[PDB]
Amino acid sequence: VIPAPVGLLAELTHRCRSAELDTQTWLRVLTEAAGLGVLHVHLSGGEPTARPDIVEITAKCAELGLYSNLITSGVGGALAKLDALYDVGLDHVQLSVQGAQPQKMQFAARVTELGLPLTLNSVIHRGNIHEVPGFIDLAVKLGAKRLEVAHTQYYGWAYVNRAALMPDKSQVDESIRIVEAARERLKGQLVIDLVVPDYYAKYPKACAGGWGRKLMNVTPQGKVLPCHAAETIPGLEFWYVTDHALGEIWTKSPAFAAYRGTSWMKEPCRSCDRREKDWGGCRCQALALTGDAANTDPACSLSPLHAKMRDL
Ligand code: SF4
Ligand code: FES
Repeated sequence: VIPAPVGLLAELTHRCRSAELDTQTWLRVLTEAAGLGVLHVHLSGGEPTARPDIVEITAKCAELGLYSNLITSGVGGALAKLDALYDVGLDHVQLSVQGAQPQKMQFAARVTELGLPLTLNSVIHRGNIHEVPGFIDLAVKLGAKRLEVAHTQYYGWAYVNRAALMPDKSQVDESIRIVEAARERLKGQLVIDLVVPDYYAKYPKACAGGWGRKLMNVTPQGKVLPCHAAETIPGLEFWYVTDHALGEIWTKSPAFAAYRGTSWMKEPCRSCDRREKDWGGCRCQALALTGDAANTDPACSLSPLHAKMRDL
């Protein structure tokens, strides 16, 4: 009844202090993740290249057949370690291009020069959503294979830093025409991935496929979260990889079990057809916008607080 995980977000550090895990503990987590069935491993955190053992960690992903994605800013010593990371079998690179930046270009040019698939990532909001054409030209200029533009904080999970920062319905309708025209314009050259607030949807989307249903986030100290923003929710018992095997955390840790399945649900989700399709929406949005994480996501039209959130 409990599904196998597919992705793993490894926050290796918060650097750009001394409480970070040892190399051997990360190598164990990667091994246990492959044993559970994880496919993708996102090497990130603050700056994953700041780790001295970043090459050995990347090599273990290749040794275990895990698809490694280096989520990095591309600044500082990131370019120095790129050649070694390529040699050990780094599968993919994701450069957050939010726009000093000259050295991001040198890192990006070297990634494509080695033949690695590059993905520019950028966070868009009401202020900088007019910059989407500039991001499209940059991705083509650098020769990236993919371009991500998302109003959410972390791609995959549906959570925002603030509500007033979100873009207009007019801006979303505008950013569809820009992205769709550029998709046809660059069918084979670039892949464009847009994530924006759905102002026409009556029902919400499953956040990361559902709580405790796909992804794991592992903090630098070894704390395992069902999502990046899960520490927002109070009363959750997170387990550490230093005290349990990853499989026991995925299946038995109270933080993962808390909002997994449908037994936790309040109305209207508890008596709803779509309860096992979107899983009540996003827990963190519910908490951040209603005060209780077990509430229905206000993004849903059946939420009683949808009338207030829509006016905001
Ligand atoms: S009510 Fe709960 S389950 Fe039914 S749609 Fe709205 S969110 Fe998804
Ligand atoms: S971000 Fe949607 S569940 Fe935590």
